[PDB]
Amino acid sequence: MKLNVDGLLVYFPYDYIYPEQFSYMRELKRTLDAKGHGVLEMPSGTGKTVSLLALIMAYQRAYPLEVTKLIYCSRTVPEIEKVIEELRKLLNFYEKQEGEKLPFLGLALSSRKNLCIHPEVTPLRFGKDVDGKCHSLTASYVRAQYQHDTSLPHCRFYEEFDAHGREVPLPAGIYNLDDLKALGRRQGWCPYFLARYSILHANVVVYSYHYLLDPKIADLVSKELARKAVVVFDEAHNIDNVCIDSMSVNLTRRTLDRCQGNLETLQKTVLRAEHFLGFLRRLLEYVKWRLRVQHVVQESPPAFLSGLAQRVCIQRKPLRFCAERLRSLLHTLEITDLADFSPLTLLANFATLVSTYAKGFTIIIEPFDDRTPTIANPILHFSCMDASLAIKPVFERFQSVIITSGTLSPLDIYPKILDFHPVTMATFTMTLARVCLCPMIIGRGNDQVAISSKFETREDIAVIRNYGNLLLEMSAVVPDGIVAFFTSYQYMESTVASWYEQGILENIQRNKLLFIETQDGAETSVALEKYQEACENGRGAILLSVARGKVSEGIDFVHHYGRAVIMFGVPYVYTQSRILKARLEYLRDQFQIRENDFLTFDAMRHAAQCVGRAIRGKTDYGLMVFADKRFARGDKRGKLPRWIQEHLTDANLNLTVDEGVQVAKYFLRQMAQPF
Amino acid sequence: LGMMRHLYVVVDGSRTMEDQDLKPNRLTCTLKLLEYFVEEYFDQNPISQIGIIVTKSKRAEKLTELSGNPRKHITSLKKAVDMTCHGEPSLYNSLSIAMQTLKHMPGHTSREVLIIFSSLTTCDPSNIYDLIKTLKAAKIRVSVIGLSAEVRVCTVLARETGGTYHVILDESHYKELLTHHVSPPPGNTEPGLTLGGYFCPQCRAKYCELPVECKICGLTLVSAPHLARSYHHLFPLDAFQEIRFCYGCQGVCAVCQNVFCVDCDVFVHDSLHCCPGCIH
DNA sequence: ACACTGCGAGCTCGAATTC
DNA sequence: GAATTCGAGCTCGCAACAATGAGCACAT
Ligand code: SF4
Ligand SMILES: [Zn+2]
Ligand SMILES: [Zn+2]
Ligand SMILES: [Zn+2]
Repeated sequence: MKLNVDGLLVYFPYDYIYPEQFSYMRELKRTLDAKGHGVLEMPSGTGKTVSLLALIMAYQRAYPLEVTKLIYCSRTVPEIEKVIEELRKLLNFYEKQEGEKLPFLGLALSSRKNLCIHPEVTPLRFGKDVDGKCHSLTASYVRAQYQHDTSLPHCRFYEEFDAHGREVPLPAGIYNLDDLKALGRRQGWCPYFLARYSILHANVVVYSYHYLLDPKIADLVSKELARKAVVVFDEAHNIDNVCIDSMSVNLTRRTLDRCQGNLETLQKTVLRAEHFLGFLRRLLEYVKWRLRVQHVVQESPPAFLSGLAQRVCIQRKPLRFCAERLRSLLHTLEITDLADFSPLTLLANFATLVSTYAKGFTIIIEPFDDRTPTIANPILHFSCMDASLAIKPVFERFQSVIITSGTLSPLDIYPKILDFHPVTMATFTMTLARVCLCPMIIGRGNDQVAISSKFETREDIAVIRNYGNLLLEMSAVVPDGIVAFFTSYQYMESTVASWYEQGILENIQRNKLLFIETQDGAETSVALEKYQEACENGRGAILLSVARGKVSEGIDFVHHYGRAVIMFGVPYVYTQSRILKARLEYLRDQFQIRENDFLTFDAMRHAAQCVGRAIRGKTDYGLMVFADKRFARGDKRGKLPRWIQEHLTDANLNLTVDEGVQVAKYFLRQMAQPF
Repeated sequence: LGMMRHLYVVVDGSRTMEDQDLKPNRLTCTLKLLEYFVEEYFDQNPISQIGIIVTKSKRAEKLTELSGNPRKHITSLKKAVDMTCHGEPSLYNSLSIAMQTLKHMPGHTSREVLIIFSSLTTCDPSNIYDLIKTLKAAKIRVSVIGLSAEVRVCTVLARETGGTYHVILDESHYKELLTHHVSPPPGNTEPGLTLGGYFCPQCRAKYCELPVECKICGLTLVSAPHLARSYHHLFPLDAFQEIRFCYGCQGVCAVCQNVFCVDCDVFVHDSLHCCPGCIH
């Protein structure tokens, strides 16, 4: 298939293209020739991945000097392995069309807990332990006595890698994570350091967000890699929350007393430099004194640095190198493990963050805890407000960066929060042989009672019954699977228990089994495998969960798993937390984003991500109800994206509960018939 | 052409059989088109059988044993119009009753099960996915006609054993789907014919005017004019060539050289099925 | 140093028959 | 020729708007 975009010869690996997907490549080419960024939106996960990789890999053949490297940032390791497998399918298609070989290599990067061959270090569970057991076996003082080549502890894979894994590069053959371990096994090299060394000479590179967005990581793996590259931020609808949590540290009493133990055990080792220990013993006193208060909550982001020099007389000039010297002091002390000193690095990272970054930050000390007047557990947050202090290296270093997802809800908020100017900012919509989605906003109840999940309309039984009368009357007309996202855990627990005291939960269990997703991982994955088995046989199940949970972001509901997706209210965050009430102050002065218009934008991107997790494919059909009256208004249903808004008519806009079933029953009858 | 068929018809008796979007009872619209289905089945199939099983409250009960009576099925469906229809049905129990007595038919037939299913949930005390490995071993061809939705286990049951699976648009679509099952898909039995009005030739067991088997000696008693209508497909008659006085109506076959007309050439080949000159 | 989305008011037409 | 009855559409004023929860991937 020699498909023709406006200047290229794109080798597509399929036979049928969709008419929206060909226009995706025209707008994607419009970014790269303009040497600028771009905010695109296209719903699916596959098909979008194979069309983006078809153009850019064909773009670097016609213009091999304008772009050279493609950096593909995905969310986590399952999608890292998925993108690489869609890349060799395009590469093998190039192997048939030309019959040749190529100087084309593509890698995938992850943590040391994924690329690991040595047996005594691989079965460690937590991620922060496998770095330490590595560091006891490969540090520059551990290899210092290996110049004699004795029987001291060493890693045989690292010491073999630097002797032979430099003169020859990786030839070809797009590598997964498992393929890199297989290459490292049969050759005898490290899989982790071969991937990091060969990342500078590659053509497609697929790692996570945190190798490029985290500022204390991207200067170690991606500083000198390419000045003319293309970055793709796949599935980056919550790209601002990654940018805030990367530059925000959280300190509590449980961490600070562990730093006293680290400062204790450093004092026993120097007697076996010393001014740095009295530096940290001074700083640990002041942060404990500020947490010692029981008063109102207060904020002071550069005024912390004045009071740190009043009682303690520490200026801000040595505080900038606080985390630097602690990385050097543990080197000259030659400490074995480094996971034990994790609180003292977290205090030293807090010290080097309040000294430099103070324009749009805050420090919130909260002695009065959540909902209780006296519980002795204070905590100070160093919370970042401005989400554009983490992409400002990324928006400047590279040539073009393309932020793509399926649910970028308004396309103009993302260039306003993140300080940049795109050149396209385009949206798209899938084309279908049917209408494979029937959204509806089930508003008022069966007796003209509002259904809303407000804060004052939660404890009245006229709404809890209308939620129970809805899930009952949709579990008799939907086949094989219903996912019912609630807004919280304390609301899901206080409604199923209030359906059991009434006579509503006994009538849902007659139709479908109900499985509950809980916070712990063992009971959730057990209740998720019995769900996917109860939809395969004829029983039919209901997985009722929360909206900002693990199942709503990880699990992909393919056809006949979750034919209906029931949103039991608009999934807001806690709108009265002191962290969020300070971030909206920064979002109101800077960028003039109204404080009500940001909570809806944040909620309509989680209510459209988990609803959009019900259609992945051409033959997948899926119901998606929105069981809240507040979804009907203009500033909320105008935010959900243009591929689930073009089918939401005005008849399906304030449907009652009983009328919402005869749109559910008529849609599922029409979809069950062949093309 | 077609072969013998031993077709069970499984009828749902769930709580959802009192639903609208049909004739005002969902069960009585099923039983109305089924009584039409039994009559049309025995006319395009002379020596076949029909069993009818129902499911109600996690249990299956055989309403009618597997016998080729074209009357005993219709008078039992007219009896079960006022069924109470409480509880959810089962699909493991119904395909176990329709397998413990469909495994023992001879191998030169086409054993089939037609499940008319209105409910969505099959609450059953065992696993279904070993029956479909067992039904595929016993060469049973299970086809489902569903109502109002598409269950996943009803597509696995249909496409692995070899049947079809369809969902109703309306009552006109429901009558069209049942008429696709009356046609047969493309050994020597021992019947006894029924001279003397309707008697029995093997043990003189007189009973009513039926093609049913003998209740005493176990011999099938068919009517020989019924089997005679299904001839003329084997050694059928050929067409004619054409280029006043006729031979059939008296006012061209290449076998006996007998001139016909246009009104006779349309009548011999379509309705008479035999050349009137060839019989001489 | 308050105030979003809905909704009946005038205003002016139309079709067809009236006064 | 100048009223009616009941319908339609477009401007525009009127009054009063809202926002509640919980955890493992990535650097020496
Ligand atoms: S140096 Fe290589 S073998 Fe040793 S822990 Fe790290 S990745 Fe594993
Ligand atoms: Zn007899
Ligand atoms: Zn004639
Ligand atoms: Zn003849």
